[PDB]
Amino acid sequence: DYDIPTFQGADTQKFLRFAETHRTVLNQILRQSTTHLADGPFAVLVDYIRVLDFDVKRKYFRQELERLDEGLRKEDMAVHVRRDHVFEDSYRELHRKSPEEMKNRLYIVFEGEEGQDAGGLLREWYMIISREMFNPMYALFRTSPGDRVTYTINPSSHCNPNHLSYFKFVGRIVAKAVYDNRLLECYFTRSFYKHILGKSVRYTDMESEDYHFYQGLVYLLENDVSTLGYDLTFSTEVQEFGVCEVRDLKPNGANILVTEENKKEYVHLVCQMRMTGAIRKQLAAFLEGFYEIIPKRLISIFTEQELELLISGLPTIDIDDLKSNTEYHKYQSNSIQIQWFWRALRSFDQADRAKFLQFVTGTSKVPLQGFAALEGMNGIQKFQIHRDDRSTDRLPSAHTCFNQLDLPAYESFEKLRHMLLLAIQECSEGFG
Amino acid sequence: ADTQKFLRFAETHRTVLNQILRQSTTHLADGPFAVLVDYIRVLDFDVKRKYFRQELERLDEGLRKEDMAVHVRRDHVFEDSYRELHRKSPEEMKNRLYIVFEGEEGQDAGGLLREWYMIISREMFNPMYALFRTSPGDRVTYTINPSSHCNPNHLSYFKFVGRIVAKAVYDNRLLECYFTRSFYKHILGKSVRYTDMESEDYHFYQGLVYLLENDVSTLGYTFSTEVQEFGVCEVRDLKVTEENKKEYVHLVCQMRMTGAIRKQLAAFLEGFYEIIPKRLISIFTEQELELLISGLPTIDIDDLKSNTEYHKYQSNSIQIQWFWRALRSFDQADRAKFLQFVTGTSKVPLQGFAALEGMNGIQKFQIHRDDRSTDRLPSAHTCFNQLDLPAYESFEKLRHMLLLAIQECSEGFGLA
Repeated sequence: DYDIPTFQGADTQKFLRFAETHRTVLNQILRQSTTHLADGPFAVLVDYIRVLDFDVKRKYFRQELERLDEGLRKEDMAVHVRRDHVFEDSYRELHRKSPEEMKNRLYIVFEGEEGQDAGGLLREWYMIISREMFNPMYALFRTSPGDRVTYTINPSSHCNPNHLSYFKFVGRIVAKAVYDNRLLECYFTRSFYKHILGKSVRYTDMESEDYHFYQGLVYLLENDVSTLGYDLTFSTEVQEFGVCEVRDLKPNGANILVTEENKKEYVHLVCQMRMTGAIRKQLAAFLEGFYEIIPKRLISIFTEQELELLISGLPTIDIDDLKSNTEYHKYQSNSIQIQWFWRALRSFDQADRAKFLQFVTGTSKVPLQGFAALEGMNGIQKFQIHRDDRSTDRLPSAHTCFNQLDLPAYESFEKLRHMLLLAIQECSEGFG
Repeated sequence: ADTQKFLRFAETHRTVLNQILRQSTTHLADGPFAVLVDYIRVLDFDVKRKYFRQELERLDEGLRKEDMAVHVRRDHVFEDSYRELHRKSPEEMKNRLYIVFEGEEGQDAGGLLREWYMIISREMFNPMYALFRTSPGDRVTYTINPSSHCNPNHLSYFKFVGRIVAKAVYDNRLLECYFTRSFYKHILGKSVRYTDMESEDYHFYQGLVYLLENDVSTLGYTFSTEVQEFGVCEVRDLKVTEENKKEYVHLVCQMRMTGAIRKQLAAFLEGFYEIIPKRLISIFTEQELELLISGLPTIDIDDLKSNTEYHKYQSNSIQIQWFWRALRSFDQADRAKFLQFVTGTSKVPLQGFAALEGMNGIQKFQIHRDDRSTDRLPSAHTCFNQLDLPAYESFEKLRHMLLLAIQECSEGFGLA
């Protein structure tokens, strides 16, 4: 099933056997049933699957998912909706269904409309739902201030009296689309995909959600705590459901003072709280609906960048269009680092190109009107590359709210490609 | 070339998988990689060694092991140990030995047991017992002495020594027993290749290389060879065309190697396999079995580099810089496999690499340039401690090729 990449005389037959054993081993591990495995031993197997290419992991994902369908008697299931009320009608029709029922084959029927191809109607239906779930009138999701086209949970969702039930429904629909192997135009924030994967956010995630709070954190990290006229404690204010409250980051955080040894830890904890604190119940509802269909441990083989690609698909990126609409600061278009950069980017496969777009823009969503219409925090903001004048042993940094790449003056092409390629991959949970 | 991309993938796959299996606190069958037990032959040495010792403990778990005394004389350890242990049962041999030297001070039993194993391993090879003899080519490696029949009770002794080697493995205690590569193949039930003769009968090997490379009409000369078993000479039938040569060379080499010692081996293997199941030991290669019994050596590469000779190559040749870079990048097991590949053993000479011994006396490690096409592996000739190294185009290619050459077993590039 799974495929691997690709001497004279007696050595050729020796190599082909060597080559076949390696493939046999890989395939046997990936074909092996994992349903006897607990979460601990399964996570160990994930440390191996995680290193494989995206398409291999997607293929393993779909294999294991179908294995979870054993013991099910799948039926065709009708979803009756009105073209004017698709979202609320679909909620009524599906939100009380069981998880097992949701694995049935949906066929949509619009009230009193001419019978069309069921397959296309399902595609049409998904398209409408993915759009309406982000409609402000339901107050479930809101755009991030930084990246504009990405969404996360609206903390003021309690205006809608049924929101918790609706968040569970929306989580169910996202999982159902993945299950049905149908793409959605739902583009969430990087941090939101982390929530699904059960990963903590970094302070860098704050930049596109709450810009000024992010800056305060960077200042705290880069300077001594004594340079502040105020003291800090392991506690922060959170406004859940319109009710403000001071929650402790760690067990006695209100009496614990923020020292230099505590800074990195403080920043880590406070960001987690601010990001998920005002939305913890809406999020828990969403994840309940999601994990009902797609187990958490199973989706955890993907990285936050890849999960988006799983849900929304792999895009085709017109690099010429991007290059035509790139601005340069300190660098010029003909600077050696820039020529290397474009050569490196073109040398990336489809997945890594997408991961790069995610890395600098905050999403894999390509603007319909081309990269001349790339949106940022302050309006239309073209992709821009700045020279990083610090030492050349750091990775390229990004600031997605400006669609900005900070590129050090690397000494060689081999170094630039290697460093850039590392930067676009998943980051660690390290506090620094 | 697409082949090098595959080798690059394969090493990544090797490194990742094995590293996970090393951190594992589970048995391999109980864990998530349980499917691999059927492909245990392909994993790294230490991983197979962990599996080996775990499986060994699991199969005897139903046994109630007690402490067992062995009474010997410090001056007569070998023959006394034969008396105390050679008629004992396999289950008795799986008990915990504690040694008592006749009329000597009671010491730490763990330390005293390590001293008893080191002394018996040195005495197995004493010519006075006429059980083993050194190979002419590699000098420091041993195999069965065909003239073992001088003592008529020898088959009983071959079984005893086989038992002691296995017992040492069972007890997880290392021995200073260094056999020939061919001998380890015998333990694993593997056939020898014509290349193996080079260190056993140099002149015969030359005849075989000539026969293989040239036409049969260039000789002037049947599936039979002379064997001197038990001092009694005989021409034994193996089963001579150009089409049959492949077959002829294979059979005759088997015969010259195993013909005069076939019963002595069967006795040794009987003794060995009583303690250690054959299927379990067969997960190792001929190279690896030695490392299991004798341990992984630590190699001072600086000492080796200081005593390396170069022919056609110079010390500053780019392939030589790559070579040392490749060797340094190898883990302990692969470094050992390299030492085995070019010298014929993993035993580091006590007097340093400046005293490396060869067929015709003292011979330092030497690297020659192989001027033939660069699509072949590095070749070795262990009786000269010689590495034949092609002028490889890149470091990545040289390293990949060297790694394949030192891991090669008689079943190909790693066991099939």
